[PDB]
Amino acid sequence: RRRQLIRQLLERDKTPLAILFMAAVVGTLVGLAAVAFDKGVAWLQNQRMGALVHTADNYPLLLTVAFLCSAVLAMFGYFLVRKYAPEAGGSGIPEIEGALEDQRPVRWWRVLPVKFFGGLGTLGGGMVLGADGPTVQIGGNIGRMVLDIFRLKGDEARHTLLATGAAAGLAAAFNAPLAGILFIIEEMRPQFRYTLISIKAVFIGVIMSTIMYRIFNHEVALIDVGKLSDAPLNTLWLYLILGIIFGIFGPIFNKWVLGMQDLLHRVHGGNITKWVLMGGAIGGLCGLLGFVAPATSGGGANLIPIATAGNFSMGMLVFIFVARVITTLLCFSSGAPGGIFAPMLALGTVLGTAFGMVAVELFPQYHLEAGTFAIAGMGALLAASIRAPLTGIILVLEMTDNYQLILPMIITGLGATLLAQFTGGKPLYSAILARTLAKQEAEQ
Amino acid sequence: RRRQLIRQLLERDKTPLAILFMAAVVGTLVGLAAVAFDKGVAWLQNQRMGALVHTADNYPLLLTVAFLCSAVLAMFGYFLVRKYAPEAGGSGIPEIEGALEDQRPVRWWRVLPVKFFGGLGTLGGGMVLGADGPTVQIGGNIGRMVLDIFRLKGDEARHTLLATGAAAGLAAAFNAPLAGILFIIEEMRPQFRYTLISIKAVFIGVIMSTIMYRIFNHEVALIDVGKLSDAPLNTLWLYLILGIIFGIFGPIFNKWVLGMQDLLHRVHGGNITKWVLMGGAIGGLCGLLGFVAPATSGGGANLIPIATAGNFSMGMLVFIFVARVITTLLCFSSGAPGGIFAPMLALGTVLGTAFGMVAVELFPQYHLEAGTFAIAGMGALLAASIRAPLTGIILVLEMTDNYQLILPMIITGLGATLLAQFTGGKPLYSAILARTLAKQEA
Amino acid sequence: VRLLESGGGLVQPGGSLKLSCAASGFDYSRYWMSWVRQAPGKGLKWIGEINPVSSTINYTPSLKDKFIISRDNAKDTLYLQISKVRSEDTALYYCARLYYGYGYWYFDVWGAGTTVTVSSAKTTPPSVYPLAPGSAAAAASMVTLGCLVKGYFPEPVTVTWNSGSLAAGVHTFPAVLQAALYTLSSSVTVPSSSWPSETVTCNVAHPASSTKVDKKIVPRA
Amino acid sequence: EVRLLESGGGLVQPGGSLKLSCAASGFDYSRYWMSWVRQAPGKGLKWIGEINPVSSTINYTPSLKDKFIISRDNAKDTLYLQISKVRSEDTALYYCARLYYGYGYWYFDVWGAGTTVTVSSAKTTPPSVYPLAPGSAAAAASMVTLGCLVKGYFPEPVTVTWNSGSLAAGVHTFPAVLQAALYTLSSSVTVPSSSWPSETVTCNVAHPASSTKVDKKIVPRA
Amino acid sequence: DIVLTQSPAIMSAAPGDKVTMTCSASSSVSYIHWYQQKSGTSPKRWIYDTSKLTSGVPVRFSGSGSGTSYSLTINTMEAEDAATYYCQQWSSHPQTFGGGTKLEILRADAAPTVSIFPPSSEQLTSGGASVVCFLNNFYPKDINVKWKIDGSERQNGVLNSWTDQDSKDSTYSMSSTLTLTKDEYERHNSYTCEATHKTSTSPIVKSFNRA
Amino acid sequence: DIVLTQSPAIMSAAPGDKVTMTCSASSSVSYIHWYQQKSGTSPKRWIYDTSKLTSGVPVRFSGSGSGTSYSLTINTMEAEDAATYYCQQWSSHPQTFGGGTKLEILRADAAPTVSIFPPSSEQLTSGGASVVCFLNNFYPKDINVKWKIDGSERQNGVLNSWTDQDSKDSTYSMSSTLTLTKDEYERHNSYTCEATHKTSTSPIVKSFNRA
Ligand SMILES: [Br-]
Ligand SMILES: [Br-]
Repeated sequence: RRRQLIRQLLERDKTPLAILFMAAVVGTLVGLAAVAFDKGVAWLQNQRMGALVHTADNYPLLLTVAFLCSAVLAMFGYFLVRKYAPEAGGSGIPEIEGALEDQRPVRWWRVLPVKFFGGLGTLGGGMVLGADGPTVQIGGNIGRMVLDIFRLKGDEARHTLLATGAAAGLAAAFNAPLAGILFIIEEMRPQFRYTLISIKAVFIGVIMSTIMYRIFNHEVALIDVGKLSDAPLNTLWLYLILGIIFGIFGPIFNKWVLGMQDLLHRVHGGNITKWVLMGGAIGGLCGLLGFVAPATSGGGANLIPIATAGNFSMGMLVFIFVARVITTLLCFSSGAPGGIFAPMLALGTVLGTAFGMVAVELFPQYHLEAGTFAIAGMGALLAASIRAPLTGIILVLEMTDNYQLILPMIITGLGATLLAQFTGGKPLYSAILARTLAKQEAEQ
Repeated sequence: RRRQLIRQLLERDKTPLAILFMAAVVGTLVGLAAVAFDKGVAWLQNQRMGALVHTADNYPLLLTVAFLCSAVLAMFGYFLVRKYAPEAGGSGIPEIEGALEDQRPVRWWRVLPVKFFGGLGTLGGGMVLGADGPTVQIGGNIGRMVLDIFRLKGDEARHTLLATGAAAGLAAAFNAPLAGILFIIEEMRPQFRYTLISIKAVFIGVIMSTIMYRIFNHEVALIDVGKLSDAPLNTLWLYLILGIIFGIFGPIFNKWVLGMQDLLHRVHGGNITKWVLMGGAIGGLCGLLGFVAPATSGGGANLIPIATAGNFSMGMLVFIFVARVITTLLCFSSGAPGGIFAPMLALGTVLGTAFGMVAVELFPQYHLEAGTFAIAGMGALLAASIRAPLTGIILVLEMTDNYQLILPMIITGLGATLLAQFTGGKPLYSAILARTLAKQEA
Repeated sequence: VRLLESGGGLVQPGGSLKLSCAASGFDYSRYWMSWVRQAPGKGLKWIGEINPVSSTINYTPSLKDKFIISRDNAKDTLYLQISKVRSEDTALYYCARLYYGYGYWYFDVWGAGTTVTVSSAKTTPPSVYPLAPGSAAAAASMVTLGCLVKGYFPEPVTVTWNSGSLAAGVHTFPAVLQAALYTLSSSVTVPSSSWPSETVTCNVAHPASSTKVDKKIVPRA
Repeated sequence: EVRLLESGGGLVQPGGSLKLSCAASGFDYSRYWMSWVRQAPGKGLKWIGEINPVSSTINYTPSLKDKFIISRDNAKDTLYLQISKVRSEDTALYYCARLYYGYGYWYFDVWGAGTTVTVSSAKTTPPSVYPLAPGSAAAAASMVTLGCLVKGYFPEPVTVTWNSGSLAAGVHTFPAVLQAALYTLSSSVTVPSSSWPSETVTCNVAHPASSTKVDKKIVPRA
Repeated sequence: DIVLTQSPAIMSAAPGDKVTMTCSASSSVSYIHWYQQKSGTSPKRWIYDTSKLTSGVPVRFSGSGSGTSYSLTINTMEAEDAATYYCQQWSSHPQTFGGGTKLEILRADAAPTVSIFPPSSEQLTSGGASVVCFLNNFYPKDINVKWKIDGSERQNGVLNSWTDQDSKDSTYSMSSTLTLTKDEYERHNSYTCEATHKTSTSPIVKSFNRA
Repeated sequence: DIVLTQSPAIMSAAPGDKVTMTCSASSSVSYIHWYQQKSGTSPKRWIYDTSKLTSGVPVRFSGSGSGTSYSLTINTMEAEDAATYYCQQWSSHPQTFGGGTKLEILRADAAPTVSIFPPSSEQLTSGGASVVCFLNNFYPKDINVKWKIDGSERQNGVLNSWTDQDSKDSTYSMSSTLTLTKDEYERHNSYTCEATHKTSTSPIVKSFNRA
């Protein structure tokens, strides 16, 4: 096949101008989409706060209007999903991944409204859910929609505009362009065969997405954490140990989301009214915990600079980790619309901080800042649970600009994915696709 | 396919422990190797410096001892490549690329000593070439060497260990662990068919490689440029224009490297003595340039911060850019062992800084710093000529740490890789692998 | 996050002076600084800018070395030197930190100002006389006290009462020039209980002579 | 340059307290841990304590509770050491250092010149300065040794120079000895027979603890 | 240089009015900024990029425009909004400032409170004599003040001064200072200032007698 | 905590010559540092991480070791190498230095230039009498001084003081000072001062009579 390859080599990277232009408009719309979705989630959480002040005297009334305001919004999003778009429950990444294997449909006429307005429901109630799931599936479908509109043919185009959509989608959720592109290249593309996902075109989509985000967001970065200390060579072995800790917990967490998916399906069996009611209970519990124990609820982007700085006690870190594991499972395993990615950064940090804390007290000769161990462990549930270590390392890198920590971030990351592999664990997004293709068959 | 897929998903990212443990040995070896390559080169540039001290009075004599010292060292490397391993000429990234498509041999028992010691000659005489060619080829060969020694069977084991070695080698040359992983993913894996390269094992080898770099180098990074200003959004269109300029020049420079590869071959006809004699005059010229005007010679990493801080006049920059476009084509089209990746970084930094200075005077309302256009231009030739923009960006990112410039950098990058596609350029590493398979069926 | 400019005051026509601006509260490097002035009662006028590394230095259309802007990042201080001074440089000078949103730049945070008077006159400190109700304590619920600040040059002075503890009830009146000297008064109204029960003092301060006066308003008996 | 300039150590009465200040110039004084080390006279180097840039961790040697108090003032670019309940064991030369690492085994990167802390209940006393001319039947050789004795001062130190420091060559001043709560030392100078009594030799003594400047002219005896 | 020119140099308004001032440019400018300068303060960045509010600027404010006409608008102006407002461009270089729209408040009437003060003893020991009359907290600004010595009318050596409108209650104040030699002050007895304001047909008058 | 003991507490060696000190730790230690202190100067960081020189430290210097035994070595010693070398560890917390090693120039023997001085008239007025005897410029540093008042040995009121090894000629000096009252000083006539070195058996006697 020598002569064949000489031909292909000379034809490499010649994406059709049609796809390059269209990836631009996908990026842009996904950008405006995520920006709108981001503004809307905020506005709801705010109206929720100003309610607790029209009533801030009667504390039992206070705990009540906190619960019902989230419950109602939870339910509204659960309902929007079962009634009109069931594959828009949960993250949506496993679907958009299925769409790339050509095994799941991109029902964009249903999912765009269902995910967007249904996500605003669950996120806006203050449930423990990220915006990544929403934006990524929303972005994916937006790619499909502009395909079907301009009726472009080829595999290249269907897969590209699907990729650049969900890529631009993740980018716009975190202001993380590099992280989006890598997410397609490492995690989303079809993993057992070749593909015609133009990477140059995913690049154009991500650009536009990210520019649109800079137009409605500037002067504030999602997280500021400032410059932390370096790490000496003789400290690296501590980050490897922290990777191993993630590597055994990573898979353990994966078992729980699945068994909790099962456990919560026993609660409604499929019944849209038991389900929506159950979601409202979950919602209201989060909005209640949102008032009374805020670090145990919400997406988690907030307490990440607090937890780097070392402002929490060790007892608090232990509390938050247990409590947030529990609400993370309740919210994500329930099937409410919304990703798990962003709350796994939170669980990661908290754990890394707690470790840096013990590490600082054991080794004063090392001159540690517990904040470095938190940054290494932020991308570490991503490594050990969804097994996209290159994505999380660069995602964290983009969010925290502490490049002098690249070696320990990497080292904790592979430690995580190595022990996650070796203790018998599977990628989370992949093992959700499969259970969903194995119900898309066991019914026959 | 649904039954097939479901079964494959439940089995994903289960790289055999044998491969992973062997990836760790590959990275360790390449880091040590690459460190050693780096220390050697400097030691020889040092000797050439202190030898100009013992002859620092006779200005004609001085010019001659610099010419000869490098001329001699040049020839030693041209010889070591023609006599014992021809596929160790030039970069060797095309070579490792062919090897991953199963279309070229990894003659490691021949190439390791040739590329290592031949590289020491051309680099150490201060020729316009980068340790990256040498280190990526050495790394891949080191990855084949442990595959053989330990008799690991399989297409996966052969493709992975060959890859993590070449990533380990780019990392070690630039202290760029991500930029190494991304090189394999974006440019060096088989580009048109699926492959069983294990990313988790490339990562492991790059860690070990880079850890070696930090044990013998730390508290010093290759380039330090400071923290530059941010990029207002009403400034970004200026960065699309730069990538367009880089996007048209990229292919023209690609022609010139392909074309002059041809023209220097007519000089020696293929003959090892005219060739080694030609290389000594190139490498002799370089070590001479390196005294009467050091910015027209060398790998070029030197003048990237000197350019970014606008410490050059507009004239000097125009010079340095044309002079270095010359001495880059002479050194690399000549067959001399050594990468083009670093001398391209220095070309784009020079181009960008010049562009920055024009902007600063046309638009005082934008409060510009020319240094931010250097950092977007640094990796723009990489984007426009070898057409690995992701790897390029993330490389310069890991080398300059001005992450606030990620958007202008990403934009000049696509600005180049788009206009390079639309003016009919090619991935120069794939264009060389092509012209080398075209002679292998004729 | 403050900007405290200083060095203003009197200069003879044709002479020169160096204003300083003391920055604090922010990485003063990695920040363009700029000078803007305001002739008395008039509007704002840009003097010039200087990028953080003193690489770029722009100015309004001035003459040769009319203005010399400069930063000593080491001391977090901005500098301005005006020379061949003429009666149009009598103004209030503002130090400002530059910044931007979309990229069209603005004067983010301004200082309080320092004042420059181009006059051939003499730097005179102020006499501060107390103003108490005459021997007719015709008490209402409130008593109004003043103090009189006469015969200083140049402008300005600041008046406070009880070191700013009396914030409310106060009117300090704009000065009036005669015979190339300035005069102003300041009213303060307090409850009749509060006085003479408790001490009321007016703290006058003329920086252009590095002079302070803390004059206590005592009743007339 | 990178300069560490520590000040603030003088005489303190046993059981009192002092506040040494180390002023930093020539580097970003944040990002660096700062440390204090003291040297007891004729003894070795002892580590006092250290402080990380955000002051979130202050480590001190195994020694007492409010004995030492290291603070830093990152805005003034200065490091501080309070010592309370001062003993004679706290009579030492106090060093201020900036901390770094290589492989990460931390070392003492750049030190300052020091300041001395004397802890005595003895009272500041000026010196009496006496010339040492050679005897009346001077063994006039080729070189002549002169001196001056600086008797009964407290505390250390005094500075001795000859002819305002022009006579640099041929001088040595001896280590002061302490006796009955007072210090005494002497300085020798050797000059050619052609210089003295031909020209004037003078010793300049400065005991600044007591505001003493005195020049003592050496003149030939009898 | 782009010359900016602002709509009314001065304007008045009752709290609750929608207020609109306008910035007009000799050439095309884009994304302009607005600064509020309350009396005796430094200019405070108010609106930037045409329509973006600095943090802490109340929502009653809004910006808009393009090309050559830009405006700032207070939707239901409030009393504390009284300031001179400046527009500024930097889309061309050098940047340039507008001239000012001074916002004045219209409010209910409010009568002056008059206080008279005799020369102090410290000031007689210096051979001068200033009699000071304070007229505090009136509205509208129009006031006449009449100095009477021993019943006659003095009009030489009198100096008046008015505060700006107060940022919170919108009133004015005024002071009136008669200056004499120590002798001229001692060759009379009864002093008085007379205040004339629309809140009263009969003038307000405060007096003191040297004896 | 870890105890470091540097071994040749004091030592001399000719220039152009090999020198070797030792650091020895009670427990095991990793990657030791070395500082070089000259009198009145800040300690200079000399050698870190068992082996690495510092920016400027001439190549004659070197360090080696492992676990519980390290060392510092000067291949050819220069004159500028005389100082105290403090080893220092931080592998364990808290960190610790060694006792030091004083490196002095070794040279050829030199006899003292002995010089004796009578009380100044100035000190006698105040009532004290100090007789100072200067033993100047001699190697090695060991010497003995004996005082003789009218040929009788005296041992009370003598205080001696050596200098540190000299920069230029790398010798020693040492002053001896006999302090009596004026009254006791007058009971006697001859004051002699006897330097007993290594360079001779017959001491260098210097004395004076008042007559
Ligand atoms: Br999901
Ligand atoms: Br090549």
